[PDB]
Amino acid sequence: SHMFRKLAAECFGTFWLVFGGCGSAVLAAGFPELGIGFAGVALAWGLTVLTMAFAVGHISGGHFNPAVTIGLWAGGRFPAKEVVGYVIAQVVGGIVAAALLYLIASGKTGFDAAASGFASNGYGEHSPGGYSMLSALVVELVLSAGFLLVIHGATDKFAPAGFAPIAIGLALTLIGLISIPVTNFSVNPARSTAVAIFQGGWALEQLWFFWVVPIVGGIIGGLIYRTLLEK
Amino acid sequence: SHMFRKLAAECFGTFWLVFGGCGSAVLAAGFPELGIGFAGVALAWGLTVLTMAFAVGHISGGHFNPAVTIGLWAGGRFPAKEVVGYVIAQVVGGIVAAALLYLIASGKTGFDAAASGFASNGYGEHSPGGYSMLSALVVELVLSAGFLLVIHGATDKFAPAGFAPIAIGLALTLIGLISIPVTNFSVNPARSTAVAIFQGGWALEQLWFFWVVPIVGGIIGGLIYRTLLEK
Amino acid sequence: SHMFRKLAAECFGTFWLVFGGCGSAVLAAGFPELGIGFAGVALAWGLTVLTMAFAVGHISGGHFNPAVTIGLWAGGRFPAKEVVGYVIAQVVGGIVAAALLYLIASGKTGFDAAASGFASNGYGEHSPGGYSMLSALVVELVLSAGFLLVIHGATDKFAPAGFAPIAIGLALTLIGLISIPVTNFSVNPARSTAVAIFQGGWALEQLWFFWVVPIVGGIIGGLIYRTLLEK
Amino acid sequence: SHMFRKLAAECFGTFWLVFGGCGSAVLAAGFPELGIGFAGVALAWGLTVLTMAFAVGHISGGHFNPAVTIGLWAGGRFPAKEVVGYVIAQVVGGIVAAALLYLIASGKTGFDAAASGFASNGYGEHSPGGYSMLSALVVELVLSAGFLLVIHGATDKFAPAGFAPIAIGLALTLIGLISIPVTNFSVNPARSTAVAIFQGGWALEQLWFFWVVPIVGGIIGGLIYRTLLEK
Ligand SMILES: CCCCCCCCO[C@@H]1O[C@H](CO)[C@@H](O)[C@H](O)[C@H]1O
Ligand SMILES: CCCCCCCCO[C@@H]1O[C@H](CO)[C@@H](O)[C@H](O)[C@H]1O
Ligand SMILES: CCCCCCCCO[C@@H]1O[C@H](CO)[C@@H](O)[C@H](O)[C@H]1O
Ligand SMILES: CCCCCCCCO[C@@H]1O[C@H](CO)[C@@H](O)[C@H](O)[C@H]1O
Ligand SMILES: CCCCCCCCO[C@@H]1O[C@H](CO)[C@@H](O)[C@H](O)[C@H]1O
Ligand SMILES: CCCCCCCCO[C@@H]1O[C@H](CO)[C@@H](O)[C@H](O)[C@H]1O
Ligand SMILES: CCCCCCCCO[C@@H]1O[C@H](CO)[C@@H](O)[C@H](O)[C@H]1O
Ligand SMILES: CCCCCCCCO[C@@H]1O[C@H](CO)[C@@H](O)[C@H](O)[C@H]1O
Ligand SMILES: CCCCCCCCO[C@@H]1O[C@H](CO)[C@@H](O)[C@H](O)[C@H]1O
Ligand SMILES: CCCCCCCCO[C@@H]1O[C@H](CO)[C@@H](O)[C@H](O)[C@H]1O
Ligand SMILES: CCCCCCCCO[C@@H]1O[C@H](CO)[C@@H](O)[C@H](O)[C@H]1O
Ligand SMILES: CCCCCCCCO[C@@H]1O[C@H](CO)[C@@H](O)[C@H](O)[C@H]1O
Repeated sequence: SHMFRKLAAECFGTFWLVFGGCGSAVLAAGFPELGIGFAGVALAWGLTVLTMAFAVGHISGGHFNPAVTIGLWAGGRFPAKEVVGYVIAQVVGGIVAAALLYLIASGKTGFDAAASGFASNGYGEHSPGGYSMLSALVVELVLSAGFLLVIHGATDKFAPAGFAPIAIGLALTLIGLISIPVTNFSVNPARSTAVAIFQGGWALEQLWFFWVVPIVGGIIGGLIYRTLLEK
Repeated sequence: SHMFRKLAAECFGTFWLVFGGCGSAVLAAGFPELGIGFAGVALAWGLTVLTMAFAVGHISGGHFNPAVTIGLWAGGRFPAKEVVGYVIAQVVGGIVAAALLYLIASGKTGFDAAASGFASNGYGEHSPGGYSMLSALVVELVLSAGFLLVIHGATDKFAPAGFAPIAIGLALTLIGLISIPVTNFSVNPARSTAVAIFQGGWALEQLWFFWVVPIVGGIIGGLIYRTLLEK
Repeated sequence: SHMFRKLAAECFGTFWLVFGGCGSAVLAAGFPELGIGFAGVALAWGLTVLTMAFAVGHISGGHFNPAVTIGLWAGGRFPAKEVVGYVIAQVVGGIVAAALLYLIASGKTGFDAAASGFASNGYGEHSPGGYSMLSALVVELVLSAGFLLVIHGATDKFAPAGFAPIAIGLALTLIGLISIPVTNFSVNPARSTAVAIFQGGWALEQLWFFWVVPIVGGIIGGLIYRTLLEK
Repeated sequence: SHMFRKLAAECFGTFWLVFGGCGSAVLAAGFPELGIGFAGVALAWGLTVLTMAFAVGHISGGHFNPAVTIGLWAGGRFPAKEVVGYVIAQVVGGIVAAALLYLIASGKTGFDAAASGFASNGYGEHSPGGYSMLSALVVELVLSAGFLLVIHGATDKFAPAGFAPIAIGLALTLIGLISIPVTNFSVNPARSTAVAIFQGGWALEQLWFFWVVPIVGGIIGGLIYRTLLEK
């Protein structure tokens, strides 16, 4: 099974993630009177990964996330060499979603990706609820780590075969349930990028945080499972 | 196992889809103060398919959708010959639901299938939130394609056996979470028809869109898996 | 494995159903500002059965419902002789829940099981949203039938082993999503009884409907699978 | 597989439970206009356990709860000797979450763990909706018992392998759906402690209830399965 497809799967996967989990935020979360709120976005998030982990996890591993791929290298599950391909696939996928989405969102008067934020991840004054950078750090580091704690745990050799996608996608929804008000929900650098580019302002100015923190978090989780819990 | 049953399963299946996913919209989505909103409709949608994919997927394949059957032909999974039977079963099932439903909905004064829309799919002025035909196209084409990307992926030879219905039904709920405000949620020509007939106005005038777009989308997904990702 | 336990399982199971799915309605559905609405009740409903189907389905079959047991006899899955034991277990279980619940509900001033309805199932003037008896009939008959269509389908010899409880519990939540505004959600005579006794008024006066309709519905579903779809 | 890890798994597990299920309450449940309400907290709760039962249940058994560990001893599933280690791991894990959380929550002006309650469990005047201590007892005893009824049932020798985490985590969400308005939702002494320490007032004054009741409940469930239903 040639590597062009893994990339293709990681690519489509991450697009699907950014199309659904950001679409929901942008189009449905706030819709007058019948909108899906944070709950529904958190759910949507999980489901993109549930669904695509099932659809192509059996191909690429089903990461859809730079922090996952990296954090998976840290846990000794993924090879050094293949990491850079995934992270690019992942990022490029996300961008294409952010555009098609951006274009879609544009068909309804009122739309302003700048003003509105375009589901871009922020901290401090750009925390959906005004949380400090410190809160943002703790929440993203704790939740990134746990995410990969859950990924490694669920894909453990001894862990019941197949359920992994439920275990993970749901994790993400849980993470969403928790973290939307602090970071607008991230733990996925490809995702913060995809829409940061289109918000094109502060979202681009803080974007680094949402590479650095979740990646380190992903390493911290990978090492917490690999050393402490595994073997 | 004779073909009359596959049709019977596809028939009951699609009815169950249109009864639940449209019922929820019509009866519960907007109910004063405790109603289930778009979230709950999106969920209901997914669940009809989750439940009936489990209940009879083991018989017909469990399509419940003309775009699925067609898009499945495109991925080389379904036979040319059997496609027309499914699409009819699918459509006829849906209609019977739309009526029983229509009759049910009628037992509560106020009811006006014309005025209200009867959960019919629309774009532009009939987009639940006023989206352009272009937005409607992009959203339906992207989401139809992905749907079959997920169906083919989940039913892949190498993909863990049995989980498919969770993988798909949830996908649909996700699609619902995303697309209710743009198209009132479709990717299923049988479904747009079932209630278009009873709305009997603009819903019938735009119905074509919701055959053409999701079908092409289903082909595009079928070909994206079959050529790029499968083998 | 002696029969006293099947009854014990069906008994605890149905209690758990009536404790959770009616508790949610009575205590949480309407709670000021953060309450769980119909959505959350519908979910709770499904989950009682998901959870207890897993917990003891492997013992009794996991019916928790007179209409299920009967409708299962109709599909040729359950033995004639054992049906009466289940239905009693089922009913007695539910009552004990309705009381403990009733007692629990009583600890908060304001409480009036008469005034409020106590989650009792009704039609017409006692339809949560004023639906006609006809609408109530169609909705309960369609949804009872489908429920057992899904139960028989999911527990089919050829259907993937184990997933059944997800398939069913979710069905029920879906049914809840649909039918709360028409019947306050039933398809379970034991359940309508359990709280009808405590509402002690119109709920007792209409209770028959919620034996007759869902039972016939359960037969209609049992026969629809057994004759048409099975073999 | 050395015991330091079981403890480590139970430790991380319970932290993840208290981070997610209490985070959601504290940060998202009430968020203006798009917050996740009781529904979303109930969900979050379930999901922590779903996810971590999958991630490390295959290591420690995956209790994350003193009442579970104890109640599991009562059902003859867990060894006498190992119980005290789990309960400590469990408690220590939770505390670390409550702090990191507490610190996180602090980054948003307004925050007052005293005033607000900090998701601490209470009864009577500290019942989120003013329920009597009696209601609180019945609800916690019924729901603790059932929880372990479901745990023992789901992990039964004859019960389908692997699904257990869905069966349990969902149970908990169901319990949340039901019991948030009566106790602010507990059945987990480690959890009531974790945030009682930080609320540092009445939450510490009633904390005992949320050790005594759910533990006894867990025994009552363990014995109800072991004697009546198992064998
Ligand atoms: C190719 C994927 C990574 C792109 C990241 C965008 C670069 C971040 O840098 C940003 O560049 C913008 C100019 O384009 C400016 O508007 C921002 O102020 C600047 O900070
Ligand atoms: C594979 C391409 C993605 C790499 C990650 C890009 C991280 C962007 O980092 C951004 O750089 C801006 C330019 O100065 C700074 O102004 C911002 O503070 C920072 O958010
Ligand atoms: C994936 C991108 C990683 C970025 C390099 C890590 C170094 C962190 O450097 C950070 O860069 C910010 C923006 O340039 C500055 O404003 C911060 O003050 C600084 O801490
Ligand atoms: C048999 C299933 C397909 C039926 C599609 C309905 C035909 C669409 O065409 C419609 O016919 C109606 C008259 O019945 C008119 O009200 C509409 O304006 C017209 O566009
Ligand atoms: C198997 C039967 C279903 C076939 C698909 C029917 C597509 C209906 O197409 C409809 O036709 C109307 C009649 O002119 C047009 O006015 C509408 O623009 C169009 O929505
Ligand atoms: C399943 C039904 C497919 C319809 C045939 C595809 C041709 C698309 O033709 C469309 O038909 C519409 C309604 O008649 C016209 O109003 C549009 O302008 C036209 O683009
Ligand atoms: C034992 C389980 C079935 C009990 C059903 C209750 C009987 C229904 O009958 C009811 O009896 C009540 C007197 O108790 C009256 O209040 C009602 O008006 C009457 O209709
Ligand atoms: C195993 C015991 C449960 C049997 C089902 C009880 C059905 C109750 O039936 C009730 O009877 C009342 C008494 O006249 C009538 O007034 C009500 O119309 C009717 O709802
Ligand atoms: C499980 C209980 C089944 C009841 C017997 C079925 C006969 C239906 O009989 C019904 O009884 C009602 C109440 O007594 C009457 O008010 C109705 O008019 C009548 O149709
Ligand atoms: C080590 C884990 C268990 C700690 C439980 C806290 C002790 C409960 O006791 C509490 O102690 C506090 C002083 O610290 C006081 O504020 C409370 O009024 C008192 O009741
Ligand atoms: C392993 C450590 C956890 C043990 C459980 C601690 C139970 C705390 O119990 C608390 O004690 C307080 C001190 O008097 C009392 O005032 C409170 O009424 C009571 O809630
Ligand atoms: C895990 C902690 C268990 C506590 C010991 C069980 C004895 C119950 O004792 C209780 O203690 C309360 C607080 O001290 C008193 O206020 C109550 O009146 C008393 O019933």
